[PDB]
Amino acid sequence: GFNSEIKEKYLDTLSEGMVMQMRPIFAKAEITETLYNKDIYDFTSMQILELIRSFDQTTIGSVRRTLALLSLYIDWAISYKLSKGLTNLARTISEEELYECLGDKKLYITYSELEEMENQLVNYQSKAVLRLLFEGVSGLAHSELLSLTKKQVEDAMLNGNVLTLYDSKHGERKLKVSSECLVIALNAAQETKYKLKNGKAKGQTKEVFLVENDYVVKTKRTSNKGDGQASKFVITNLITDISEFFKINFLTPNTIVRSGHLYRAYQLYKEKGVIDNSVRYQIIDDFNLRVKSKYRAVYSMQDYINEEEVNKYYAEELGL
Repeated sequence: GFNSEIKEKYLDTLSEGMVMQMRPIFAKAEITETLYNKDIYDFTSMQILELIRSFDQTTIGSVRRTLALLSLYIDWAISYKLSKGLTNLARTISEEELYECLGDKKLYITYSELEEMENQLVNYQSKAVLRLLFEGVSGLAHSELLSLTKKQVEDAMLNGNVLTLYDSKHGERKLKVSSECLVIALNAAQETKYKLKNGKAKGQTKEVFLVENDYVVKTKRTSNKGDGQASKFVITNLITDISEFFKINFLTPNTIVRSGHLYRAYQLYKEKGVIDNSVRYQIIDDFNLRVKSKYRAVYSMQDYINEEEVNKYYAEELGL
């Protein structure tokens, strides 16, 4: 592409599979290279992030793989003193910064993405809102999530992981969830402090107090609301703080819930080869969704529960 001779020299050293991986990267990089009028090996770290973002990739995994290949090319270029500077600025990049490169095609998250994010989050309030929304504990006005108590979590733990949720408008509803979900919620329901900027605060105050109660989602004491149930704005703010840590713009209660549905669809698509209305029926049943007419909802789901989307996000898991 840009710097044809050098590129092809490096491609000669590769193993064809690697060459098939690199040809598209160099192709899509040509234009950023010609704009900056330099090769990738002289790019700065932020310029490398801008490049990878310009690839518009939908998973943190594909982003990690892309960065790795670029780092290999850069090591190569350093060894031959082609690079102006002699350090691999692609190696100085941190785990959160990669989420900047996730492009804007992305709307939904994969289960592996969820676990990685959770791992990077110091507060159990954050982990909990993410996980519980993923597994379907959202209600109308998030009533099922905001009324959730430690006792409900414990009972579920002693009940084959079946939560009895309370939506204020529609009433009671049962939901089987994972043990990870329940342990995370158990910790969240006992958390007394919340670390600002995901534990990377610069100023004098690093944490703030939460209210004293038995609810999983807890208001902050300063907010002047009661020591009882939290409002929907607490969930909005928790997700905002997460999005700011990872510098991403697609997270919404809706998209998280639907990511859960999509992951279930991926599993069933592996098991049974194709997604159809039986798969969608099964999803309605597993997440025990409130529907007036089953069939109306089955076809209403086709917009996001389909093969195009499952493949789009779960390709590598599919081995495609």
